[PDB]
Amino acid sequence: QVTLKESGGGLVKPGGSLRLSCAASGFTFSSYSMNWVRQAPGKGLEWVSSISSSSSYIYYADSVKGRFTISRDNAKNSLYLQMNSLRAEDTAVYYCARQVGATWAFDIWGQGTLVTVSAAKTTPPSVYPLAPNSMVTLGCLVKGYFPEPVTVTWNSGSLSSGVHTFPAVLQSDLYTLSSSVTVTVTCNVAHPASSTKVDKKIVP
Amino acid sequence: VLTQPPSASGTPGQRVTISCSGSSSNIGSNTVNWYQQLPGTAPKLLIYSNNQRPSGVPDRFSGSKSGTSASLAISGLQSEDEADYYCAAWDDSLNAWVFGGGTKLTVLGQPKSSPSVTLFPPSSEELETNKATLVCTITDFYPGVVTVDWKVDGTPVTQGMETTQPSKQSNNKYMASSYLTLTARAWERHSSYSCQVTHEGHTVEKSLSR
Repeated sequence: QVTLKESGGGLVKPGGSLRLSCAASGFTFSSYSMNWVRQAPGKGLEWVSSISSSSSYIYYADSVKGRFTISRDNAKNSLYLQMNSLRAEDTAVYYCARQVGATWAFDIWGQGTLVTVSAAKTTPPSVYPLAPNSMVTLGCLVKGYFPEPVTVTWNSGSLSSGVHTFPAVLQSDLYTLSSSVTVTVTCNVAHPASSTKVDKKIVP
Repeated sequence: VLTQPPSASGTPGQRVTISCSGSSSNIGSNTVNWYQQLPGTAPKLLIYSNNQRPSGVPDRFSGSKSGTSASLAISGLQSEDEADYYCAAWDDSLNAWVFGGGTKLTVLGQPKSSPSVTLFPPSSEELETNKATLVCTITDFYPGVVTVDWKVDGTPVTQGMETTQPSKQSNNKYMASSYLTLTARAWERHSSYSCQVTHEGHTVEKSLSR
């Protein structure tokens, strides 16, 4: 029954602030150093901050120095992370982790809480052609929309063989996706959130 | 960060190693810990103090450390070992933990397949907006891990790049795309553009001229 549970995640605008909490159960919380570690979507783990048993020793990653504050309430079995001047690059799942005294290993981790830093508002996509000889590959670049998703087809779903519709990337604060067809060729893009549909004829 | 290979792979029952290369201030001065992260789940402790296993970790996982490098070996590869593995060490210079970039371990369930790469130039329509996006599409690769590098007039690009996480294709191989964003003036200032995709021990480079 040794568990950690983070809470307080959600959507916040750039420049804004958020306070995360981690509740400890089934162990003497005051006997352990505690850490925050984060992971941006599809990226690696990035250590954020750590606090000693009695808050005497506090460390921060250079990436968060002067913006984040770690604290703890030993009576309330709770760890906190106060995040100020939030930037798009702070978007991540934040985990709290317990550190073993003898070994410094993070032996127990919470489930994580997602923090999304974005001022993006509903935006329709701009659609541009992708064009360059054994086989011709044409495509459509569906640029700068929000939120997900967009649906992409070719020739109103009649052209399905040789098509690759790729996952989206966050490029600034907006999404960008591409679709290609290896073959009079039309890409059909639908973005329901902005009530927009685009049909674009692609020529080499 | 600590340097790890993006991908490691083997067939079930095989022995696979994952390297972790650091510097004197971290691995050179402190113990290395390893974390296993199954897709969409929180990391868990795999190895601590270089070579110790917590309860629940099977003996097929072992760790070692020498100089400024550490290594994780997985013997008798099992399908459930498919995950991302990260090494970590305290850095005495930064007074901070440093993690490796992670290695995805694939347990081969089909033969390897090299990526098919296509490079597209920006459209005149986009250029009218004073922006230029080059698109590097990547399909039909297995294991599902690629590293993308871009060059402009032979010089490596350090900014304005985004690469998707790889996703499964209709045929069960993987696909991904990479983007290079420039201003229209920057596009007009240069001539040669290339997208380089590294997959296992295979690198493919596609180029174009403005």
